[PDB]
Order: sequence, then structure tokens, then C-alpha cells
Amino acid sequence: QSQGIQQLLQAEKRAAEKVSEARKRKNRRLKQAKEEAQAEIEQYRLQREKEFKAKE
Amino acid sequence: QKQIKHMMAFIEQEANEKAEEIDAKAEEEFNIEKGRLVQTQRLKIMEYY
Amino acid sequence: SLAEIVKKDDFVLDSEYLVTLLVVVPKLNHNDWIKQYETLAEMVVPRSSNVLSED
Repeated sequence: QSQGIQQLLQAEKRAAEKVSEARKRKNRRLKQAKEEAQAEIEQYRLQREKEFKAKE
Repeated sequence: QKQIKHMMAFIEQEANEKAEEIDAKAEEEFNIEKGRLVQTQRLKIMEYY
Repeated sequence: SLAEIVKKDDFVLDSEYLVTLLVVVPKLNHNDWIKQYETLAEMVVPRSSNVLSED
């Protein structure tokens, strides 16, 4: 077995973990896109609300 | 012997690059996602008023 | 058939980047394959041979 094989298997474990971090970062940041969109769409809603109140 | 360090560093560097690609592709999708969401909701708000 | 010769424990398996493989070599060329083990191709795992049968 010569032990270096076990170190390479640990480098596979770390390799999988590294790409898994990027998958986890993606899965978390997907909801930031919705939270940022929810902030923007309210501005248009408020603008049209104020414009409608001005017409009234 | 020395070569096992290189053999690890090689697959580790492939993992570094693969993670960095997924990290890039994530931001690229979020710019498309906001583009789908914000314009559709703005148009629904405009159609309501 | 190798089914009485080898078991799972004799191989690197269930991996992304390493594989264990089997080679048959003439008994007279045993030391020549030992000389070549470290050198015959790139990215071979150093100093990790194991004879599983002889004929």
C-alpha cells in the first residue's frame, strides 16, 4: 500500500470538497438573486403607486 | 518519494479550477435569474396600474 | 480465470484519479519490470508493486 495512495485518496476527498464548496456557494447565492430582485421590483411598485396617487 | 506531491497537486489544481468554474457559472446564472424576475414583475406592476 | 487469485483488498478502487491494474511478465524479466516500474509511464504511483500469482 506504501501510504502515498492514502494521501492521494485524501486529495480526492479534498478535491470533491472544493467543488462541493462551489456547489454550496451556488445553492446559497441563488436566493440572493431573488432577494435582490424583490428589492428592485418594490421601487417600480412604489413609483407607480405614487404616480397613481398623483392622478387621483 | 517526491512524485506523489505532484500527483496530489495536479488533481487538487483540477479541483481548484473546477470549483472556480462552478463559482463563475453561479454568478452568470444569477445575472440571468434577476433578468427573468425583475423585468417580468415590473411588467406585471405596469399592467396592474 | 482470476476469481481464486484476487480480491477487492488487492486493488485501488472507488476513486476519481487512481486505478490498480494487473500485468503478467516472464519470470526471467521480473527484475526488468522492477527496473521499469518507477519509469515506464508518467504519473505511476512510486514503489507500490505487488505480485499476486506466479506460474
